[PDB]
Amino acid sequence: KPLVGTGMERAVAVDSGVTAVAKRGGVVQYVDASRIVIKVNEDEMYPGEAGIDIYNLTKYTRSNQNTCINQMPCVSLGEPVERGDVLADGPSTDLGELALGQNMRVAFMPWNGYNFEDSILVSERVVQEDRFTTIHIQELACVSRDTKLGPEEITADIPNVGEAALSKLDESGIVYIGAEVTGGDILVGKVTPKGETQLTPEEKLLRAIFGEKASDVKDSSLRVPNGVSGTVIDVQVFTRDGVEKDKR
Amino acid sequence: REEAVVWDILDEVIREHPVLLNRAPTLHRLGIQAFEPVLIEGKAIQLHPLVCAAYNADFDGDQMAVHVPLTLEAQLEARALMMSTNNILSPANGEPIIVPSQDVVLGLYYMTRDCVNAKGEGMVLTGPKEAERLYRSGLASLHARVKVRITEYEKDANGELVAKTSLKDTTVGRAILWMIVPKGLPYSIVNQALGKKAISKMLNTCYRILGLKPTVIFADQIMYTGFAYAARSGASVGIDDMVIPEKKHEIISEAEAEVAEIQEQFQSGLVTAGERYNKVIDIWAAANDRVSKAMMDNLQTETVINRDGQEEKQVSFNSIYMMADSGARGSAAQIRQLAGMRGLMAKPDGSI
Amino acid sequence: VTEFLKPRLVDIEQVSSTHAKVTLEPLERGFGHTLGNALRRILLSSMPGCAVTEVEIDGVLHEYSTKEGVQEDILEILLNLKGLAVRVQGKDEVILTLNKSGIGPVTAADITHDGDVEIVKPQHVICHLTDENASISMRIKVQRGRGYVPASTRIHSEEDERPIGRLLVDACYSPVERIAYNVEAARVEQRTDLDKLVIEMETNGTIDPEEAIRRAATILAEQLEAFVD
Amino acid sequence: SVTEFLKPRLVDIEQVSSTHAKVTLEPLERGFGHTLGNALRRILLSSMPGCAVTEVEIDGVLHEYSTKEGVQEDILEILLNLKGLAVRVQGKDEVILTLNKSGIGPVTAADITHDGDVEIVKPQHVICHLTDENASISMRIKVQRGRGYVPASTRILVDACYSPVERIAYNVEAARVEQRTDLDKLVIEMETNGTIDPEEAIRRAATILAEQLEAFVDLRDVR
Amino acid sequence: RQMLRKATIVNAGSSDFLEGEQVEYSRVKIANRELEANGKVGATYSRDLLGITKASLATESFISAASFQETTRVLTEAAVAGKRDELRGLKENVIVGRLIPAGTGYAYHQDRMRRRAAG
Amino acid sequence: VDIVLNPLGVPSRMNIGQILETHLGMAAKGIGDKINAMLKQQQEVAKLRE
Amino acid sequence: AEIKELLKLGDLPTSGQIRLYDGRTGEQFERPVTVGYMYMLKLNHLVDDKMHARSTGSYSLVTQQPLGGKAQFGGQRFGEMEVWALEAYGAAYTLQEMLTVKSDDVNGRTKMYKNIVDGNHQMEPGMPESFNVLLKEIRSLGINIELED
Amino acid sequence: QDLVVTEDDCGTHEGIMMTPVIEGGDVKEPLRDRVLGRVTAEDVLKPGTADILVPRNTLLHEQWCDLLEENSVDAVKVRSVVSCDTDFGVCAHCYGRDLARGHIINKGEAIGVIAAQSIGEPGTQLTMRESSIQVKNK
Amino acid sequence: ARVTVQDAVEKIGNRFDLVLVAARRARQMQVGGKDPLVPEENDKTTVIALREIEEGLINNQILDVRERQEQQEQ
Repeated sequence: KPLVGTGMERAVAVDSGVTAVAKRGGVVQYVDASRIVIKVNEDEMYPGEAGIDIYNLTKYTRSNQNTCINQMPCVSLGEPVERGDVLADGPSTDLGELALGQNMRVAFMPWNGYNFEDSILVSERVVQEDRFTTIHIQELACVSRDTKLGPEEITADIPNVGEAALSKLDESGIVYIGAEVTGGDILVGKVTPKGETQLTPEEKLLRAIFGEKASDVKDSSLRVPNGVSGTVIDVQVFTRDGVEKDKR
Repeated sequence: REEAVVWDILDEVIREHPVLLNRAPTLHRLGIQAFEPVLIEGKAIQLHPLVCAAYNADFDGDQMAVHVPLTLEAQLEARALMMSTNNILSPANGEPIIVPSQDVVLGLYYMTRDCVNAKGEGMVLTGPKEAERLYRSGLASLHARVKVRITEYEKDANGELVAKTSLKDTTVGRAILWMIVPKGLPYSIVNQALGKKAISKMLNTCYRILGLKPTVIFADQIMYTGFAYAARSGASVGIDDMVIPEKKHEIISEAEAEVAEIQEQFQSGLVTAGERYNKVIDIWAAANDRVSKAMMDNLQTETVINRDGQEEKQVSFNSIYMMADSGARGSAAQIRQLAGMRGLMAKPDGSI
Repeated sequence: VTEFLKPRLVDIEQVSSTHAKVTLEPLERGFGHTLGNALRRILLSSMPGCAVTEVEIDGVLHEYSTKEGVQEDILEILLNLKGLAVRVQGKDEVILTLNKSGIGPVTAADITHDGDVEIVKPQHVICHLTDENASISMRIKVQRGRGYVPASTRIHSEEDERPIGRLLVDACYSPVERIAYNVEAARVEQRTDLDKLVIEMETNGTIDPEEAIRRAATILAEQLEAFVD
Repeated sequence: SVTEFLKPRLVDIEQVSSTHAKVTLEPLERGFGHTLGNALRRILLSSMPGCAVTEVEIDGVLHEYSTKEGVQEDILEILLNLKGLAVRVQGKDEVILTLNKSGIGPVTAADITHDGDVEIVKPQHVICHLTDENASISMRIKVQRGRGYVPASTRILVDACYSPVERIAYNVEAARVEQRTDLDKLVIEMETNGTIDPEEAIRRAATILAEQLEAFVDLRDVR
Repeated sequence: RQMLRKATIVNAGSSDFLEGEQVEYSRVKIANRELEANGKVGATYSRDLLGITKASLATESFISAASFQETTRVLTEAAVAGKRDELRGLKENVIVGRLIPAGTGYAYHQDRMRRRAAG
Repeated sequence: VDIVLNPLGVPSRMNIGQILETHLGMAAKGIGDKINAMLKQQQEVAKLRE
Repeated sequence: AEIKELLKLGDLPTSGQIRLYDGRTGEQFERPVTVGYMYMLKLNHLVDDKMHARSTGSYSLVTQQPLGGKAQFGGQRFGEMEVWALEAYGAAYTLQEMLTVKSDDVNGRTKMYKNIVDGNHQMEPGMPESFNVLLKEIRSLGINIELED
Repeated sequence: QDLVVTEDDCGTHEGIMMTPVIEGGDVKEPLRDRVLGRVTAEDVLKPGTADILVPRNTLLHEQWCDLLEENSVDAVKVRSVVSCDTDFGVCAHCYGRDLARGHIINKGEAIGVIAAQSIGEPGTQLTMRESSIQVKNK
Repeated sequence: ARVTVQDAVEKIGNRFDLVLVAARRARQMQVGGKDPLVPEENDKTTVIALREIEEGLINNQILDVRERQEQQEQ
């Protein structure tokens, strides 16, 4: 939290709307790491109304600037709060302040050239407690695109492929939520069918011996970016209406 | 596979292959230099204060460019022409390209100073263990009256130097800095308060006398020595170091009455609005000059020190004043604005 | 030497179980500065300890995700529990455990008590519970290290291991966390005025003050041994 | 592992002169090498045994503002040059030596009365300036044994340069062991006063420190 | 020295009855003609300075000064002259990729120029 | 302290605000440390309140 | 004023100057300094894009040049002022390689890669493809392109 | 784009005389550096009649400067750019070293390249806009 | 490494042929058939060639004379 500000950050987050205000609430009913339920007292509870509000804050929402906004809940349990109360702990906020940055101890002196003109000398301490560690959430996607040479579909059936790649894929071809990812790891594996072959005695023998691929499906797979690694936070999918794959 | 044997091989290769570096907007021939590449465990480049100003960057969000001499001729030329270890003097003005302008100047300044008479003021010795008498105990760079037998060397003989032993008295720091100094220059250069232009004069004279090799040796030694000694000083800043001269609060008040007087004239119709404006402007300028003089005197070498006389007005020790004096950073004009009035500073576009 | 008057350990006062102010015998001139400086440096340098190194918890699969019934985040769990410190026996790379339900605050005490470890304070935080029906289940693996071992510094240790469910975090692995010197001169009448140096040591409580001092001294002596040659 | 620390194996030392030399060590622990070097300086300088010159009773005025009397050396000059003489007492305690010679002028170290346990590193060490005539003088100087150094302003009377060294410092360089590059290497550069082998002096200092601290380790590394 | 070139001449002097001949070329012609063959061939010349905005067009390599400011009329003129860049200037040897008569390559170009002598 | 700031830049930008920050931060960190120290002895409610 | 006063109320130096100890050599520090806590913010322009390298990239279909701004391990393009500077060096080999090795050369790229593998250290000038391209552009417009020998 | 050193000696006595810039109140720029690294023409002579100070072609390394300062001479005719008779660029006898190379600029020295970044270097300029006689000294 | 180059400049004078001689020696050493006249210390051929040239042993005439002798000896 910012130690010495200008007195405004309370409102600067209040009207900003990255946190939740307690719209017509009297006491806390249920508190959860995924939402908050509050029972409205009968004085302000509308007739014929539930008298309960469910503010379902969404953690780990990939906001505009590719940052990592994850609203946190303020209360713990049964906290009595009036209307408009600060209920959500927002990104770079702490109990209702524009908590933008770290309050670090420093001392004034030049030394040993490492602070020549405009340098800051962070010793191993702030490395240890790792205050000011950066958070990020970044996305990617793939498409199916039923094609003329043949529709590309997420079947994880990659011919002439190393087995370890498929170790993280699903039957849908998706990766299960919570996996680790480094390098060019396959992400969404489609297979675009190619032009059909003739009798093709060489290819006929190839299909007789190995088969099931015949180079018919060419790799239409998605892979992880080069030099971008991480852990899969969350997924989503949208298919054209009438297509009912829905494997994973 | 990222083999450590590969790391060893790369280090063996990285030994004898220089590289080239340049800054973003090329303006001078000083933008790009060549140097020996050294690997460093991080995600940025490490630059000595050697090519700093020539690089024209400012330790802020910036980028540099690295160039790999592939052809042997490329390497030979870059170590021959692009090598920073040859661009000593600025090709255009003729002055040194490498002009030490960092806090190392402040450190060398702190070397050659003397408050009035510090601990062991009357100490006289030979000099070699003065490093002990200062670092261990006994002497300070700010000490006076430290007599020492100085073994200078003047190349009076045709292409030959002759040594000479004297008993010069000086401060601890100046005599110490004399140790890393080369052989040629007389110690009279080492008798000073070590300002920035003094450093410039020293560098130029050294370039005149010896030659580039010992010159570079001395330059780097000066870099290291400054980075050390100034570190021994710290030299912080604070609210109290800037001292407000109380006289302004009176002097300005006086000028205030002056303006009213001019205003009274405008009330009488005797002074033209332009005439009244000019008179008020002159009065304000005079008051500003007087207040600036007062602030300077308050920040001048005006401090009484306890001694046998107990009234010893010596050089003040405020950061801004000493730094401006030697030449480290900031401006006396900058200081006056920060402590006295900032000045007129009135121009919507051209007007006052 | 000429009656060098070597100092020795004496008058060790334990301000707390993890706060201590110890003394030594008086020593000759010039060593007290060197003794105190080298002591603070070496003591802060390498104090081996035990800490939580890798976590495998049944509930979550991705720690950047939430958990019903639990209040703090899984990253918040990792942070607060990273405050777990415990004395470890000669045995190393152990697996302590902690699983419980309920509606009271969750404390460090609710951990499986093994024969080789000891939890210093029951007051640490284990992400106090929120709902009656929820039941946290975890088993924390503890390793013995000398200093901060980075999260990706331990990455290469697992080629086919570390399934989604077993993850690594960062640590300090040094229970020292405080060593400071203050040299005075007293208790010297029969001989010349000698100096005694007081050491302020605030360890994590995992290592005893005298034992840690002795270990540091042995390290320094081992270092100086080659220096003669 | 847990308590093993890197020991330096490369101990190559280059001797610039009989007194000037620089040694260098193999990888010391990051920060531990710097601490070791600083402590080495503090100990090897704050206390260093050796016989030295302290006080004399020369023929003439006891005041500093005296006359040359044909010696052509100021009292301070002769005193400092005499301080620039290496007197080593083999087993003798504080003893006294005196000098007297003809008027050649060349004031070398061969003029004073020769003692057995008293030894001089430099037979040509300067003591005073060239005499103007055949006049002589009585030195009546004394040499004592001590460790470290002491100013003569407090303790009477020329100086107490009991340390038989000239200058020393340590430089800390960085390197990698195999991949990890936070490796510290301490390289000492030292000129000696003379009559003392820098290797022998360093070994003596290491032994002195080890003995000074052995009471603390609680008989560590028994086996 | 750059700002002054392409001197104008009042007398043709058996050289040319025009205006704007290189002052250096004019002097060279005077020396090679007056001294060698025709001393009576004297071209009265007038030296006037030139401005940067226009003098840029005064170049000896067609590749040079081509993109100086514009090329449409410039290329038109270059083709109309049936002119040859001849690969002489610094920009010429650079864009062409020839060893510029500068630096160590000067001698090389000089050696090339030496090869340009014999053939 | 984990941050050692280059101080020589103090004049050339009239950054008196940085110094004001230094002072305010020292005082506030002191106040917090003292309160926490009072908590270390589990001081009484009335005493900490006063 | 109230700050310095509360410093006494915080039992702290109103001036703020305080003793210092040098962690490297353990000397009591001169110039008692005023130290404190200051806020600091981490700004967007993090290193996460700063570092950038390249060894061998692909040539474009037209102009056969390198990619650009980290787009497919892209590489930035040099500067004309920098080119003038390079001339000021008189480093003919450097500028020649920069216009040859670090440029659109394809068949020279292969030859140079093979030489670097073999340790030959030789570049072949030939003639830039862009030169013939501009010649064609002249021939593309209403003018023949013909170069004499 | 074309300026570079090609000839050594101009062989031409034509040159310009350099004098201290005594402009306004006093001398703004003394002609001690204005010709410091210059190589004069045959116009170098001592103030005394039939007394010569220096020969035709010679560059003032460091010692002729103080000697001429003792000579109280103001202007000296020296060979200059273009004035150096070379018909292409200029001869080296009118360029000097004027750089970190204490050795004179060499053949092929692209002086124009050396210059022409030099002039514009101060990209820190300012823009957007008979009765009273006083004697300075005797 | 050899940080500053002044001796080679004095040995050549024109400062543009010195680099040419150094590179000519370096290319010849890289291709083979030549031996370093100066005692090498496991360094690049460029530095060794520069040291040999500055030692007063390699010049634009020594290399030419040696090459002519080698060609005539065939």
